[PDB]
Amino acid sequence: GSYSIYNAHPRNYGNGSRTCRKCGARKGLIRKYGLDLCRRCFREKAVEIGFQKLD
Amino acid sequence: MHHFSNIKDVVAIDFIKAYAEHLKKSGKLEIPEWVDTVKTGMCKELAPLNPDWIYIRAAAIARKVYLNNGIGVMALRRAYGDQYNKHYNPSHRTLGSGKVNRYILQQLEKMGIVAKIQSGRSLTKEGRKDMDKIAFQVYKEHEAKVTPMILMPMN
Amino acid sequence: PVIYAQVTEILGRTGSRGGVLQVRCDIMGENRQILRNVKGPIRVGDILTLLEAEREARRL
Amino acid sequence: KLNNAVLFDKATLDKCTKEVPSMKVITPAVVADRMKITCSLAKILLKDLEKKELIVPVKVDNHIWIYTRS
Amino acid sequence: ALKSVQVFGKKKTAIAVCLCKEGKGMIRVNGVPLDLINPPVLRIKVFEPLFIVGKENYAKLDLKIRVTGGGQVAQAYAIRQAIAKALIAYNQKFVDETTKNELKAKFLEYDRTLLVADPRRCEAKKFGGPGARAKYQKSYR
Amino acid sequence: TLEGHNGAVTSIAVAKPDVLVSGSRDKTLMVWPTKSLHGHSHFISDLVLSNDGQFAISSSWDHTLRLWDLTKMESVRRFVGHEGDVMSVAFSNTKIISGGRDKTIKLWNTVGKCVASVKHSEWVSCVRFVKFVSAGWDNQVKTTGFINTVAGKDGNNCQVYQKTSACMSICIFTGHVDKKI
Amino acid sequence: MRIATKDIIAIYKCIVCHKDFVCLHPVFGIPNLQVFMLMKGLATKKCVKETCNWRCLYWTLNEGIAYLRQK
Amino acid sequence: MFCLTKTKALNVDVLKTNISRKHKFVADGVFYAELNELLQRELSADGYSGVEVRKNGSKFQIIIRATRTGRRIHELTNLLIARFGFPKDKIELYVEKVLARGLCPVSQAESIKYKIAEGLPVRRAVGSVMRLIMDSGAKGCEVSISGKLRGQRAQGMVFKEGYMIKSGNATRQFYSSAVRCVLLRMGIIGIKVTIMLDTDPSGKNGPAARIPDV
Amino acid sequence: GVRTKTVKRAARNIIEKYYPLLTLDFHTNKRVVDEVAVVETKRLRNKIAGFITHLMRRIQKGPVRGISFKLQEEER
Amino acid sequence: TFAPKLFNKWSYDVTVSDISLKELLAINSKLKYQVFLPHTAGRYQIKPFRKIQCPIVERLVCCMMQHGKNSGKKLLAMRVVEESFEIIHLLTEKNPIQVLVDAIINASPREDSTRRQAVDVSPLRRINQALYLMTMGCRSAAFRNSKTLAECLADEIVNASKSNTASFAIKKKEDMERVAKSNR
Amino acid sequence: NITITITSTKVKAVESLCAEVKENGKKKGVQVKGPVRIPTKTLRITTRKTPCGEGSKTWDHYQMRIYKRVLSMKTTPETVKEITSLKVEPGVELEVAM
Amino acid sequence: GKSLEEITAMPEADFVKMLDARARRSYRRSPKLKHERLVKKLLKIKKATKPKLVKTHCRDKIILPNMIGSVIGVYNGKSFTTVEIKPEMLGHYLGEFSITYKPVT
Amino acid sequence: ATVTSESEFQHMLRVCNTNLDGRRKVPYALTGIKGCGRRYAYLVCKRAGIDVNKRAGLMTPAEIEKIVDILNNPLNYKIPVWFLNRQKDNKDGKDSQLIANAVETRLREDIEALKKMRAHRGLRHYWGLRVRGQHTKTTGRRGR
RNA sequence: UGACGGAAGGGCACACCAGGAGUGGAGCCUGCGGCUUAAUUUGACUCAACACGGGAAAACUUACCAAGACCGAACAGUAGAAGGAAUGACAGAUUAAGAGUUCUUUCAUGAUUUAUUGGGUAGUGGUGCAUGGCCGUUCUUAGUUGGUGGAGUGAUUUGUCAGGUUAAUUCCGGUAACGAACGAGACUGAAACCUAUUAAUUAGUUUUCUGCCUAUAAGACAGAAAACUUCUUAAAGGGACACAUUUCAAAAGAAAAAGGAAGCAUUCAGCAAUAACAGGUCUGUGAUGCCCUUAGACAUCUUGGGCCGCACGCGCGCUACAAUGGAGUUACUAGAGAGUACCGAGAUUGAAAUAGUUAAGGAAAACUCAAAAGAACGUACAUGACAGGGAUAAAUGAUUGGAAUUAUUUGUUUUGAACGAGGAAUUCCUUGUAAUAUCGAGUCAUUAACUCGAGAUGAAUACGUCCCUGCCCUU
Repeated sequence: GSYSIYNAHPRNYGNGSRTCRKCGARKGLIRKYGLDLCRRCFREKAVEIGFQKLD
Repeated sequence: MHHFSNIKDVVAIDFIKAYAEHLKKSGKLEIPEWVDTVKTGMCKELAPLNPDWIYIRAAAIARKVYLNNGIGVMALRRAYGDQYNKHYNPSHRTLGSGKVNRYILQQLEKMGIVAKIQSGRSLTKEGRKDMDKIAFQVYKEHEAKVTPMILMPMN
Repeated sequence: PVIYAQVTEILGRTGSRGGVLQVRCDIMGENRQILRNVKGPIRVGDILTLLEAEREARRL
Repeated sequence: KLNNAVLFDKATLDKCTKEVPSMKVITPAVVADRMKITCSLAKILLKDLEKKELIVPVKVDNHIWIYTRS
Repeated sequence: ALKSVQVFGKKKTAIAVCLCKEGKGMIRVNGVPLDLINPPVLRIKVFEPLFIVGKENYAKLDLKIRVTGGGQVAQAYAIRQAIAKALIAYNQKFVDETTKNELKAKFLEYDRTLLVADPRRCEAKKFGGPGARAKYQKSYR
Repeated sequence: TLEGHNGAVTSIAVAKPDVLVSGSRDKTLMVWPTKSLHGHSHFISDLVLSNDGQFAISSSWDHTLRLWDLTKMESVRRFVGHEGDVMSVAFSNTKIISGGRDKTIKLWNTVGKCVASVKHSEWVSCVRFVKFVSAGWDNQVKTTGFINTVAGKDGNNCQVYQKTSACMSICIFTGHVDKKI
Repeated sequence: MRIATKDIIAIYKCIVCHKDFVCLHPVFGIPNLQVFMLMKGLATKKCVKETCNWRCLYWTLNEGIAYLRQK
Repeated sequence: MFCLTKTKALNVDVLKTNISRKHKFVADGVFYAELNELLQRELSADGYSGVEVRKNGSKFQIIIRATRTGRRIHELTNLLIARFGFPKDKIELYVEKVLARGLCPVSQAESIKYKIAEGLPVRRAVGSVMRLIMDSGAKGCEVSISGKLRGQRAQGMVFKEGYMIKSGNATRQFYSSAVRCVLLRMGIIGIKVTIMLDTDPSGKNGPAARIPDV
Repeated sequence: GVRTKTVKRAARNIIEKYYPLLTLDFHTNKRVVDEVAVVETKRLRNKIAGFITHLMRRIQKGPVRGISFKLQEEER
Repeated sequence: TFAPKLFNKWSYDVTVSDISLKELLAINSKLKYQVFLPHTAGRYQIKPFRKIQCPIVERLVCCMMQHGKNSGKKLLAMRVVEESFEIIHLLTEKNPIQVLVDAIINASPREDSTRRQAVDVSPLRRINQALYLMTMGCRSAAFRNSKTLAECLADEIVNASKSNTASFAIKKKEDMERVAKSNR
Repeated sequence: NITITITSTKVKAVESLCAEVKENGKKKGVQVKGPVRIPTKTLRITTRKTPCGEGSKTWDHYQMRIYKRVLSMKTTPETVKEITSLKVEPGVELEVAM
Repeated sequence: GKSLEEITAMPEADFVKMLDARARRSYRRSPKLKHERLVKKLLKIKKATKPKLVKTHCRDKIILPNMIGSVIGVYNGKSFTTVEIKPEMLGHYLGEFSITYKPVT
Repeated sequence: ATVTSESEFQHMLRVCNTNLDGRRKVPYALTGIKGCGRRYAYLVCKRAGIDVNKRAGLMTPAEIEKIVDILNNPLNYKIPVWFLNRQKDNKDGKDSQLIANAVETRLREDIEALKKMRAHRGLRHYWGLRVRGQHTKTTGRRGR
């Protein structure tokens, strides 16, 4: 129909099948510890999560 | 000052040499058809130079059963390995050869030197007896040939 | 046929980039002070070795 | 370029068997310099002279060989 | 029964926990005798405490050293501390102090590191360079 | 004379004829040197020997008291319960009294258990028997400078501790602050 | 948007929806696009509020009672 | 109909039965940072000014520290269930009033946001806010404003009062800051408000002696 | 190894108020500073206790300029 | 009576003729210098004038660990010197340590030039350059050459010992002095 | 036998419950096997400061900390420590294991 | 090392057994409908017949004997480059005969 | 350590129409042939029974006949098929047999077969570019 | 008042000196320019652009190109409209297509909406020369200010200095200034230690029993068992402050040595002020103003290609040019990491190798997780582009993937090029540091020569000076 072919590509592997939790971006992803908060968004919410700028 | 309790009191290369020809003398370790056409894995690019490389390897593998209670083929595979530097990349460690080590382990089971635990391989009673008999012969002549450093003259 | 000269005190460090030390040495064989330049680490108790003695290093 | 000779001929061997035991320091890489033979052969020769008791080993090792006159 | 003490020596990361016990005079590292240490050139370094104050001081002591850290040279520097410390500690718990002080004085006048650990450790890495202090090359034009 | 300490010798006692037990600021007890007893993690402020001449006690700055026996030479018991430092301890030989920077006087028993806690407004620098008399830094002796000992800073013209170098103990053996007992 | 009417009443009888249109909803099992266009097309009636947080849309029923009860 | 095949479940990683210690507290933080920002976009007219996610073994109790206050609480809880896939029986919400209204920067930033968007001059809007913050107990405060206050060319002014330590680890046990942006008919103005607390969060900064008199 | 004014001022105040308590021994001076003053940092207390002993050292030979304690005043 | 020997074969009963270096050379003044191995992990590079406390046989070993792909391999350098030190004994029938100290004295230039002008060279610089010059000569000679490094090092020390100009250390020494000789 | 494991991100929080549970083991209890301190886990993350590629390449270091303590009792499984939570401070997750 | 008639008149599953590793793995995996529908139309052209060129985006099909006679175009990036199948262009990929860039000038 | 006759020692050997130095050992002289390398050369020596430490110049003509036969007949001398340098070969046959001056001939008549088919790999061979897909922007900068 | 000086005075920094390693020269991996192309998408151009956008792109990413479709056209009025607004579709043809896209044919579903206007909306579109936020930089050094007061009509000046000192307007001291605030310091994380406390499993040691084996007097190994905490782990405390001696400068302090685990602020880092750039980012953001497009779309979707294209130039790097080495065998020895509703994979087993068939335990101090440089062995290699070097191509064997061609990665055999230590120039580095070689993590369906960390072997060279490059102060 008018929509059957829409999003017919199978995106399971993932470079564009994974998105940031808030920013929705596909570049800078941090999958460590299951954060899935892409870069430039984890730094803003780092202190809320609990990570501290220690050494 | 020295004393004998197990094979940890004889040099490993000296012991393996002694235990090598003993396996060859007994003639209970058959030679496979691929003894010469194969290297010891993938990192190497030449077959072993020693014609009797099976026996020296067999003694070395058998010694690792002595020290480590439950060992596996992959533990021998990573132990008998080298570094892969065939290209412009920096080298990185690789495993040895699966077949040549496992084939010898399957052979050492034939002569009862090793056993089959539920989680690996280990020696038997007579195999422990056989090795310790040889390791004493090396130990005996070792002390006669070279004096210990504790008795080394104070110079 | 060289002569030694013990170091008495270090006058300073000169030579654009400091790499030459001015030290007023004395000679044991002639008990006379001599001002010589040395290249390298030197201390107060050192004893030098000189192939000349009439060169009064002063650098104006 | 050096073409230091690889095998043993007659005149090469006899000259080797005379002055080699007479050197104060005998190492395979210096009898290769004077006798002008490949030092893979010098190892062969130095083992033979030892078996005939003309040189004595002060340091024989898997890294280097040093001998001297008897 | 079998009076014994415990000591330990450290290098960059090597730890050598000993057990200085009354015995015939046998020293063993991880089971192997002290004359079968893998880097044979360093063997004379490990036996160095024995000859410092005479081998007889260790004649009545059986030692059982265990090394589980660092490299093969660091392990060969921890054993030196382990052997030297074991003599000093034992010659205090079961011998008078002036003997321990005399023996410990001989080591200190010869090599102070024989009984005190080296404080140096591997430095941390910092961004912008391959190592702790080095930095990547700078391109100008 | 006498040699082998690594600090200021602070307490000296000769319980009996040639057994001298001394403590210093280097966490040690030397028996005169013949033997050294360890187990304390701070200064030895006072040491008291038993009447028998083979049991020993010693105060310390690690908020604890240790009881040694001079027959096996090891701390058979450690006294726990004090809060601050310990300045002094006195032996009476079944009751033990001690006090220090806690500003509290504790009456220990020979098995290691205290029984009461008399809680001077400031530190009690010395508790000694004759009834025990306790000397604090309050210029008082209840239970113009300080009181260091009973048997201060005022001098009655220099501090009294208990020429040479500053003497920290006396028993005349007189341990010093230059390891020069 | 052309949403099957057998499922339109499912939404009409708070609601959230991932902004990702690639995948189906986990509640009704229908695509995220259909849920988006229905509620967004209904927030313009001032019936709900379209707060969005961390790529997820939250819709809260309010005026909406008049429309929903009639529907 | 479409040929779609993926399903994006609205679950949370705090309710997973099996989870590593490394993956748990990390997923605990992400949930808090997500819930905290979520209701910030709902309780703006309230000024929630903080959230706690204290649990009771098997039940999660969310606390909202609203400065100025059950229909919404019933309403919000339903939102929490749908987004995070909570079971009904272990989720609840509570509202706590804060008395230190001047000491909560997140609530005061919205006061300046309200006044600026209303139309008040920026110096009049901030100045009255600083007066409220200072006497409430804070040691000092700074309000940083940058944007298009004057004209098309951007500008930024910093209002400072009281005492404020800028460097050291003391600025992590003491500081209280929140960043807000308010849209105007020309652009966006960014409002940063920092409040320096006092000894009520027990702890004294590095340099302090205050010897008692005797 | 110079000292800031945060320690030197704090070292003078304790001296002018608790002069009798202090002595020439650093180890005792540590515990008096902990008692007669409230410093939340162990390092800072040693630094003050370090300087106090130095100032009492200069006190014995003669008086100091900025230091004015009751004993000095009573003898003046 | 602890009497260490350099490899249980060589002793330390040697005399330094040049009294200028007699104090900056660590041979037998202190028991800490006499070591069975030139491998000591001491911190000789934390304070000025502390390298004078390193055993001189060890300082030679450290300088023999250069040019990149030999970085950090003290064990290789220790092996080379031990093999070399036996060879020097064969060539001279003397103590190899006693040969080495003479080489250091005779291979160290006593005059250099800085930007010219002729300036003198400190006693600590004389020892530094001496180990820096023989090591350079041995390393270059042994490169792409059949001889082993131990034999190359041994032949360098004997030649530079007494007066020989075939040694690379001597060649660069006379050249360095000659330029400064004319720069007075 | 029973096994109580507490884990938190704050050191003071886990140390409070371990001492409190042990202090609760004196009463209605038999013995209090001290807190066996398992090694700390550190969650290092090293991101890049800049939202773009411009500027000198400067990174920032982040790290959580997970302190873990294990408590072993004998007690009775039916009664154990009853609540065995006793108002755990938020960010502390106690467990009880058979 | 066989004859042309033998290769094209023997089962396909048998022929792939004498190909190389990559070609036989691509055949070992499932028959993708983008290829099954192509060959079905490929053998249809010769049914109702230089055959009729059939444009195709499939630059992935492994060449097989059943498509030897047919004439097929291949999409490079913009145009269906014409290639006639020959016996010599066996299990090499179908897209190796459609260059996707002008080499150099 | 014995004197070797001049006649025995040959400074060069003629095997499969190539010249091999006589000084190099047997396995390191058989490498001189364009079909054999080091893994192949060592196996052949062991299969022929020749000494591996013997010099090539000390080879009798009797053994060379065995060598030239075994290289030209590897399959019947129990050499594994995966050891061969030409397997599954087209134009009939599934054996290497490539130890000759035929190493270039087989290579050169590939490209002529590849080029005639107009395959992209063949075209890249014609133009003289990197064939196996490598970035040509900065490498292969031979002056032209 | 600031800026500037080829003006002076005093200080500082691997800035340079003494040196080490180098890069530049060869081959390759990779980024930028250029040329080509339909496209080779784009930002950034001295430090402060060029292994940078965490940018290791087969598809998606993706912003570019060739085709093809599509409404992600809300709401409101009108038409039309359950007597059907419209939507979905088999097969044949058109189409790469199993997109009913379209055409002859009918078959299902039904108000969810077709056509219209008013209109929003969407955009990796433009504009960082409209903004927020973040980051970099002036700037790793020591600097900045307002309350009152003194001087000047004023901009402003004083406080913020003569001298001495310190890593530091850090301090002693002189003082029309007094009293403060920020920056330094103080502070936080790691290393250096505790046979003293607390502890004991998932860490270790010891003891006892059972069985086995060799020694000549010790013990080794396996399977169970109970105490003990030196090592291990980690909490609380402790521990140095230059205190103390000598000397130098009534100060502030400075330099040996001794003690000590530790004595350059002990070291490595984190935080790090006022003011500023019209530095980068609207291509991280449902943060966003204005403009542009907005049914034949610059939104979205599908297929194919490109981002990898080579006549050349530059930058960051990997491997090398050998015997301080390469090849074959044998013994080894860390630390920090990471793991399941399929993730990390033990053990058995097919084989020449990558790998395949079965398959324990582990949500983890518990199971997986394992070192190589270096060492030792042999009458091996002998200075020969030689076995140094492994680019290039060739025949084949497999893995991951919907799909491997322009080789994703990789195994076997063969092929055996430059490169003989590299010109002008230039980069980094002061001690467990440089250097050498390796391990883990990020990215990861598949793919490290990259970056972030971690250990292992452990050098040389001064304890300096403004000469160069630049800083900070003073007429």
